[PDB]
Amino acid sequence: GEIVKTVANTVESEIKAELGVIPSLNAVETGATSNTEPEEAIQTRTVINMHGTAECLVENFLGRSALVCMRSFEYKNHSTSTSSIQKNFFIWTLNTRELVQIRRKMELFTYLRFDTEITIVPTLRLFSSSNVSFSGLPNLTLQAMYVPTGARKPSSQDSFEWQSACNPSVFFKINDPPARLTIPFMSINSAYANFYDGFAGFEKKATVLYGINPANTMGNLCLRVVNSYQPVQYTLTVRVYMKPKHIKAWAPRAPRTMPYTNILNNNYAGRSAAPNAPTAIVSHRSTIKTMPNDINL
Amino acid sequence: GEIVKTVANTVESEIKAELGVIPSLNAVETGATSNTEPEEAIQTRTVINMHGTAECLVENFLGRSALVCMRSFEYKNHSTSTSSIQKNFFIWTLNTRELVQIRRKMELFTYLRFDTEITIVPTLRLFSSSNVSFSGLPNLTLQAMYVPTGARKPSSQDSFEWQSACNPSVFFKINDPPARLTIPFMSINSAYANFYDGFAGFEKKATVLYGINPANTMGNLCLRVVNSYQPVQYTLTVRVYMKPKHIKAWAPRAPRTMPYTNILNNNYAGRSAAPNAPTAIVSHRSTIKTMPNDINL
Amino acid sequence: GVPTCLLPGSNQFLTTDDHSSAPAFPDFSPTPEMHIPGQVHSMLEIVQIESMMEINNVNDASGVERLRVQISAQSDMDQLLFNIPLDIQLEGPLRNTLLGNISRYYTHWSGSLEMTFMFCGSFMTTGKLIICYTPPGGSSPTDRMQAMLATHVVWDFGLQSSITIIIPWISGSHYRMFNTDAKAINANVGYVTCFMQTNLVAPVGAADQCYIVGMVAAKKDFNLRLMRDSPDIGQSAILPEQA
Amino acid sequence: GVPTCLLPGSNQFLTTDDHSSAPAFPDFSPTPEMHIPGQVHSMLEIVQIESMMEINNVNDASGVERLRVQISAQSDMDQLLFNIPLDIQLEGPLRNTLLGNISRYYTHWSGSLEMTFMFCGSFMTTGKLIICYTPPGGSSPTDRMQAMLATHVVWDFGLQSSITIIIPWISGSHYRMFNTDAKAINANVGYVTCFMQTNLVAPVGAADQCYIVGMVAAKKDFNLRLMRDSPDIGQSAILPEQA
Amino acid sequence: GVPTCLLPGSNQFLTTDDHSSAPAFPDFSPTPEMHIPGQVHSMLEIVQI
Amino acid sequence: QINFYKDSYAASASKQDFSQDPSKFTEPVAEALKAGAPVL
Amino acid sequence: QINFYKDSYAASASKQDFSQDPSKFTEPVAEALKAGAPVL
Amino acid sequence: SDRVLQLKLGNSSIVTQEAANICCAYGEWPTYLPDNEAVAIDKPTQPETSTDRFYTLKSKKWESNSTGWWWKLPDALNQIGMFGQNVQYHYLYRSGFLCHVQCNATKFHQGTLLIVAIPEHQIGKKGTGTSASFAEVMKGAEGGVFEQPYLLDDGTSLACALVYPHQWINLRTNNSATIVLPWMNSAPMDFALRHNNWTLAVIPVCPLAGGTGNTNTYVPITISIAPMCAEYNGLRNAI
Amino acid sequence: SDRVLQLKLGNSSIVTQEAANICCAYGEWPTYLPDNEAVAIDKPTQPETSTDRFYTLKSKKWESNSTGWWWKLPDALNQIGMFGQNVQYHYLYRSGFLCHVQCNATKFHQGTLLIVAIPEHQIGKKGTGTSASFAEVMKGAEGGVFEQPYLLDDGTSLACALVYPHQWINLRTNNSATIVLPWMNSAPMDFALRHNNWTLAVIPVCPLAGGTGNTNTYVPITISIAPMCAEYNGLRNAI
Ligand SMILES: Cc1cc(CCCCCCCOc2ccc(C3=NCCO3)cc2)on1
Ligand SMILES: Cc1cc(CCCCCCCOc2ccc(C3=NCCO3)cc2)on1
Repeated sequence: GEIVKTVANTVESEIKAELGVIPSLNAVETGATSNTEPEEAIQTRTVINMHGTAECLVENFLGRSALVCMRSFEYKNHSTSTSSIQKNFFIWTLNTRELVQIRRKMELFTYLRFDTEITIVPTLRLFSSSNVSFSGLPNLTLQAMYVPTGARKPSSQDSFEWQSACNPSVFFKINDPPARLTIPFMSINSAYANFYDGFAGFEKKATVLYGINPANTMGNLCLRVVNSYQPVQYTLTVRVYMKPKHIKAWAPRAPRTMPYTNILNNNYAGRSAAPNAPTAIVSHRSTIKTMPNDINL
Repeated sequence: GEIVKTVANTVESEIKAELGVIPSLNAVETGATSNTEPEEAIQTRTVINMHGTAECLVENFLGRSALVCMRSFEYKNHSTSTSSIQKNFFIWTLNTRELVQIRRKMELFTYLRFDTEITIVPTLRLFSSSNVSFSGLPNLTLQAMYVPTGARKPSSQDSFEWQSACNPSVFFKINDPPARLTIPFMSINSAYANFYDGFAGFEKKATVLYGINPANTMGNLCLRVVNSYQPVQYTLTVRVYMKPKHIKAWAPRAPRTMPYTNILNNNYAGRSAAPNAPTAIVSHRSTIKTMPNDINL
Repeated sequence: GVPTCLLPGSNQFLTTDDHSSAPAFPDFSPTPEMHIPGQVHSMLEIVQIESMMEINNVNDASGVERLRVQISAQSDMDQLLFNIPLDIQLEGPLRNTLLGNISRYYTHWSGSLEMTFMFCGSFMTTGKLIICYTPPGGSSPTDRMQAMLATHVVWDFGLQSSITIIIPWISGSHYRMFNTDAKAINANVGYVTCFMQTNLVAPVGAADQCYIVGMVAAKKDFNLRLMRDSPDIGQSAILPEQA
Repeated sequence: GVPTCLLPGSNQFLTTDDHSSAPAFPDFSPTPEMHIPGQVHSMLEIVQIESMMEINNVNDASGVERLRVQISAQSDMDQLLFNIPLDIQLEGPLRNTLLGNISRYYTHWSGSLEMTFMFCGSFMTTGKLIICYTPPGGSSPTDRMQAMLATHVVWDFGLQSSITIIIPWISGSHYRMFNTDAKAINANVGYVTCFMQTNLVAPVGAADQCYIVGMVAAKKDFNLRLMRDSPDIGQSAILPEQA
Repeated sequence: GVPTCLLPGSNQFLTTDDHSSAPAFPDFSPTPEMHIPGQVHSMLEIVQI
Repeated sequence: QINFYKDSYAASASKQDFSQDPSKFTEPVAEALKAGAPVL
Repeated sequence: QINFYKDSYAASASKQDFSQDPSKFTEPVAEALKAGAPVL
Repeated sequence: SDRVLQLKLGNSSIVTQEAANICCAYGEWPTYLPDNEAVAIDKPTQPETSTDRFYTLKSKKWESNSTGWWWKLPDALNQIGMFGQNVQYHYLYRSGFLCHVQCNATKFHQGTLLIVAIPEHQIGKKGTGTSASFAEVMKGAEGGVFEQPYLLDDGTSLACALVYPHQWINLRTNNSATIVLPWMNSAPMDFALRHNNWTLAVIPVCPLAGGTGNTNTYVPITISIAPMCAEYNGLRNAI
Repeated sequence: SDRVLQLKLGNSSIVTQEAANICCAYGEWPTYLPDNEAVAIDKPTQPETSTDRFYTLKSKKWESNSTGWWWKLPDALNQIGMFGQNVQYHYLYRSGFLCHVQCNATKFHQGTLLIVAIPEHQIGKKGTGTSASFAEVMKGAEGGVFEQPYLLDDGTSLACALVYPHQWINLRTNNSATIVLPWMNSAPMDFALRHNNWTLAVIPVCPLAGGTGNTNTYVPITISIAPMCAEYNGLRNAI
C-alpha cells in the first residue's frame, strides 16, 4: 500500500537487447496481471504527470446523490359509504434496488459500509378532472417517518402510529427546501452485502426465497400528508435520493451486463438482440478482420 | 457507580471443579438479582466489545420529540343573531397523558425532572361545503400563549386577554417553520411525579378525585388565529410536540400493559382477548410443552 | 451581511434533532435538586433486574397461574417438563418482562441473557432437573438424549432454592433483530427446555405437586439499538376525561 | 442578529454537494469494523486487472466463442489474423471489460493501456505472430508491409504462453473523450492488428486449429475524469417485485 | 456562502426573547441620567413594605 | 452543549454521562453477597 | 470535514485517502514474480 | 453474617431465625432531613424512641385462594401511638419505614409470598372510569385486598414488579421478610392524611398447600412497620 | 522456487509438477478469529488435523461442449468427514479454503480452463422471475452445471470474471491450479446449511481438442478442497 496522489511518471529508456530478460512475456496462468512496464516494453521518454486521482476514489465514485425511491399517490377524499380510511400515505419497504443505475453502482462491490445522507423532494400536481381550475399549489405539510423492523405500520392518514414518540420522523413543506437527514451505518453485520448466496431463514420450504439477506431487513419508510384531505383532488410525487458517505468497499464484483427484472433477485431475461443479448453482450461486426469504424480516405 | 462507555468484556476460562463454590446457585429470596457471570457458569473465550451504550441512556431514551397535543378547530364566522363571540381558538388544560406512547414512556419512571422543548406544527384545510373552490391556503398568523394557573382564560378570538403583557406568547405563520421554544423545569417540587397516591385537596368529599397531584396544575395553552374570520370556512389542526432535555429519572416503574381509558386516572378496561387481556397479558399457546414457532424440517 | 446559502434540510422539523431553543421564561429559577433514591442513568440498568415471565401461557390459566409452572412427581423418566421460546418480539413468555418490555422499544439487541428458576415446593421435597439452552438451526429437542448435547445446567434442590442458566451470545452477526419473522436467522435466538433429571420426590406429608417460578434478565454485556415505538400499547382516539 | 444575505444558490439541492446533515439516529453506535479481504480504495485499482474482451464479436459466435479467436495454420504468408478497434465508448471488443465498464462511467481518459494475448494450443504447436498498434490518422493496415511501421511486438510461442503489448499514450491533448463520434480526433485512439509472422505449425497428432484469448487492462499512468451515468444499463419503469 | 439551515423556531415572534435589534435613530444621544430618589431594582423591595 | 441563549436550561441535550450503578436495583442488600459463595 | 453536529457520522465526505494497493488484485501470488524475469 | 437477624429499635426488638437478608430500598438508609434540603423554617420535632419503633398490624390468614394484601404508608400507622399522634398534631412529616413480614409454616408446607414495596402506588380500578374513592384508598392499618394481583391493581404487570424493592418468603427457606424504605417524595415533606408514599403489598405467587395432613392449615401473615428518622413540622390542633 | 509444488495439510499431501504458482485470494492467508473481532463468547472448537485436510470431490469429464461446473463452499464439504460432522453439530463456523484443481492431458491436447473463486455468488436464473430453489442452489459435493458460463449464471460477464481470485489450467504448461481463500463474510461466523461464502467455478474457455488420434479422450477434472483454520461455535445436536 502506497500513497498515489498522481499517476505514475515515465522514465527515459535506451536500446535493450539482453539475454534472459523478457519483460513482454508473461504467465497469466498464475492469475497475476501482466507487469510489463511501458518504459522497457517500448522506446519511451521522460514524462512527468500532474494528473490527480481524487475523482477515481470510491469516496467520489459512490458519494454522489442518486435517486433510490419515487412514489406517487393521490391526496384526496378516499372515504366511501363505510371506509373510515383516508389512505393519503405510502410505505416503501426500504431497499436500494428499484433504480438500475444506483443498483449497478451498489453491485460493483461485494461489501459496502457507509453512512447515507437522505434527501426527500416532494412535488404536487392537480388531477385533471372534468371541472378543475388551477391557480396555485397549497403548501402542504408532509411527515416522513422511519419505521424499523417489527414496529407498527400506520394504516391510514389519521392513524395514531404517527406520534413518532420513538420513531424518527421529519416534517417538511412543499415550498421549503427538500428534507435532508443522515442514516448511520445500521447493519447488524460489519458491512452491507449486495449479494447473499444463501437463505435468510432456517426453513427448507419454498417460501424462503434464495438470495434474501437476513441483514437487509432495513425497515420501512412511511410518508404521509399531515394536512387533512382537500375539497379537490391532488397528486403528490415524492423522490428519495441516497448519498453514501464514509465509504469502504470490499471484493469488487463483475459489472452487471443484463437489465434487471425485479428487486427480489438478480434474475435476467436478456434483450432481444445484441448488444447485451443472452448470447451476445457486444453487438456484432462484419468479421474479425473488418473494422466497423474505418477511416477511409 | 462506575463509568460504562462500552458493555463488559469476556475473559477466557478453564475447567472449574471446586468444592464450596456454587456460582450458578442463587438465593433470589434475598431480593438480589442473580450475579452468576457467564465466564464461570459456562466455558467461555476472550471477547472484547466495542459496543457503545450511549443510545441506552435515559438522555436518549426520553430526549426525543413526541406528540403530546392535537387540537382541530373551525376558523370561520361563529357570530349569530346575538353571539358577539368568534371562538376561533382553543384551550388545552396543559397535560402529558393524551397520547399513549409518550404517556407510557413518562410512566416508565416514578419521578422525572427535565426542561422541555415545545414545537408547534399547524396545518390548514378548507371545509368541504356545497360550493367551495380551493386554489391556495392563506398564510395566517397564530398566537400561542401560555396561561399559568390562576390567570385569566381568553373567552373569544377578539378577547383582550391576548395582550400577553406578562403571559409568554409566540406568534408564527402557517408557512413559517414550526414554532419552537423551551419551558424550564417548572414544578413546585424537585421533580415531576407521574403517579400520585393521594389527593390534591384537604377535603374529604367525593369531588376531590384520587390520583390528582397538587403539583400537576401545569396551567393552560391558549392558541388563537390572530387574523380575523375569513369569508369562507377553514379548519386548523395544531400539533404540539414535547421533547425532554436535561433529564433525571428516579424509581423506575412497572411498564404499563393495559390500554389507557382516560387522562384523569390510570383505570383500565382490558382488551377482549389475549394479548393484554385482564386475565391474559400474553397470548395463549397450545401447551407449556408445545413450541408455537417450531422450525420443522 | 454574512454570505449565506440555505442547504437542503432547512425549515425542517426533525424529531431527533439536538439544538438549543429560545427560553420561554427568561431568568427563571428552577427548584433546586433534592436527592431522591433510585436514580436511573441508563436503560441498561433496568434490563439487568430479575423479572418473572409467563411460562404457563396457555388457555387454561387465569392470572397468577401463568407466572408459575406445574412440576410433577413422575411415573416415568427422561420426560420433558416445559419449553421456553426466546422470541421477545413475538407473543411469548419473555415479552412481559423488564428485559422484554424495555428491549421491545429497540430494534437490535446483543449480549448474553440469564434465567433464574426458583423452586417453590416443601422443604422435604427433593428433585433434580436439567435446563438446556439449544442454539437455533433445528427443531426443539423432545428427548433428553438430544437436549443434553446443547448448553445445559443440572439443578439439584437444596438450601439454595434457585438456579441460574446463562444463555450465551452465540450469533454470527454482532446484533439480532426483533423481527416479526421469529423464524428467520437474524431473529431466532434458540430454545429453552426443562427435563426431569432423576425425579421429583416428596414425602406423604408434603404436597406432591410443586411449582417453579421462572425469571429472566440481561447481563453486563447487553446492548440495544434503533429504538422504536413499541407495539405494546395502542391508541384509536385522543384520550378524553371520560370513559 | 448576525447580518445575513441569501446568495444565489440558496434553497437548492445539488446532487454533488458536500455538507454535513442532521443525524436521524442520535448517539447511534455502529457495528465495529471487521477486517475483510479485498478492500478497494480507488476505481483505478480495478481497471489495472486483466479482463478478457470479445474479439470474435461476429454474428456467428454464441457465448464463449466470442472470448476466443480462431488461429489457423496458413497456406499463405503475411496474412492478417484479426483487428481490434479501440473505441471504448462505442460497441466494440473493449466495452465489456473491467477497464471498459469502469471507464465508461467517466467522460475523459488518459494513459497507456496494455493487451495480453494467451495462446491456447497444444504444447507441440509452434508459431510466430506480430501484434501492431497503429496511431490514428489513416486507414487500418491490411498488409504487414504497412503494419510493421507502427508500434509492434513479435510474439514467439514457447514456455511463456502469453505476450503483452503496450499501447502508449500518443495524443496531442492531455485527455481523450468517450465520444459517440469514434471517428473524431478527440475520441479515436488507434488500431490494433495481428499478422502471422512466419506460420502456425502443429504436428499431425496435435489439433491443427488453435485459439488466442485476448485481455486488456490499464497501466499505472491511467486517469479518468467527468464521471457520468453509463449507457450500459437502462430502465423503463420502476422495478417491481414481480416479472 | 456560509452553510446554513433554518431550525424550527425561525421567523417566529416570541414576546419573551432577548435579542439586539436595529436602532431606528442612529447615533442618537440620550439625556444624561440624573439622580432621582427612590430607585427600584427588584420587585422584592416593594413586597417588603 | 452550545447554548446560544442566556438561560442555561435553553441549551441542547446535556453532555453524555455513562455512570452506571445497577447494584441499587440488582443487589439492594445490606450485607453484600460475595460472588461464587453460598449466599444463603 | 467540518461536522457541525454531535455525531461523527453526520460529518461531510471523509478526508481524502490516496493509499493504493493494486497488488492484492493484480499480483495475488504467494511467490512474488520479479519484473523482467521468466515468471514460469 | 448468617440467616439470623435482630432488629432492635426503641423498646421494640424483633428476632428472626429463618431470614434471608435485609433489603434496603435502592441501596439507601433513611436519614434525617439536612439543612440544604430543608424547606420549613421552624424546628421539626424528632421523638426518637416514642415513634421510631415497631408497630404490629392486625394479621391476615393465608388462604389457598388468597389474592394478596396491601398497606399504604403512613396511613397504616396514622392511627397508632406517638407516630399517629404526631401526625395528627402536625401538618408536615418525614420518615422512612422498616417493614417486617412474618409467615410461619411447617417444613411440609409449600408456598411463596412476594413482598413488594411500590412507591407512589396509584391504584387503578378496573371496568370503570370513576377514580377510586377515599374509603377504598385510605384503609388504615386494617389494610386492603387485591382485586387483580396479576395487574397490581394498576394496569401494570405483577411479572415486572421486581423493579420495586422486594422480598420473597419461600416456606422452604424463609419465614420472615425485611425491607428498609427511605423517604419517597419529590418534596422534603408532605401531608399524611392526603398522600401515601409507599405501598407494601404481599402477593401469594404460589398458593399455600400441604399433603394429606396439612391441608386447611390456619397460617397467619403478620406485618410490623417501624418508622425511622421521623420529623414533624407545623404544630397545630388535632384533625 | 519452481513449477513444482507440495501442499501438505494434516494427513493429506498433494504433489503437483506442472503447476504455475499459489494464488492467495486478495493477498491474504486464512487465520483464526482474533479476540477483538470475536462475537460468540463460548470457546470455539479447533480440530486441526481432523478437519484441516484435503477432501477430494467426485470428478467430472471434460467434454468438447462442456459449459462448466461450480461447487459452493462449505456446502461441498458439509457432508464429508470431521468438517461435515462439526458443521452438523455446531451452529456457527469459520474457515478458509484451499482449492486444488487437477486436469491431466497429453502434450498433443489443447484446452484452457478458468478456475475462478467468486465470493457471495448469487445465482440468477434466466427467463424467469422465480428465484432459484433450494434443490438447485444447495447441491453438495456433487456440484452444479453452468447454464450460461458466458454470463456466470449471474447476469454478469465471464469476460469481467478476473476481479475474483483465479487460476488458468492451460494444457501447454499447466495441469493443476491452486487458490487460497480466506474468510468471506460481513460477519465473523455464519450458518453453513443456509449460506455459502465461496463458489469455485471451472469454466472451459477453450474446448478440449486433439488431432486425428486424440479426439474423444476421456479427461477428468478433479477438485480437492482443504478447510483451513476451522472454528465451530454453538454445540448442539445434529440437524
Ligand atoms: C446493500 C445495501 C445497502 C443498504 C443501505 C440502505 C439505507 C439507505 C436506504 C435509503 C434510506 O431511506 C430512508 C429515508 C428516510 C429516512 C428517515 N428517518 C427518519 C425520517 O425519515 C430513513 C431512511 O442496504 N442494503
Ligand atoms: C409528569 C409531568 C410532566 C410534566 C411536564 C409538562 C410540561 C410539558 C407539557 C407541554 C408544554 O406545553 C406548552 C406549549 C407551549 C407553551 C408556550 N409558552 C409560551 C408560548 O407557548 C408552553 C407549554 O407535567 N407532569
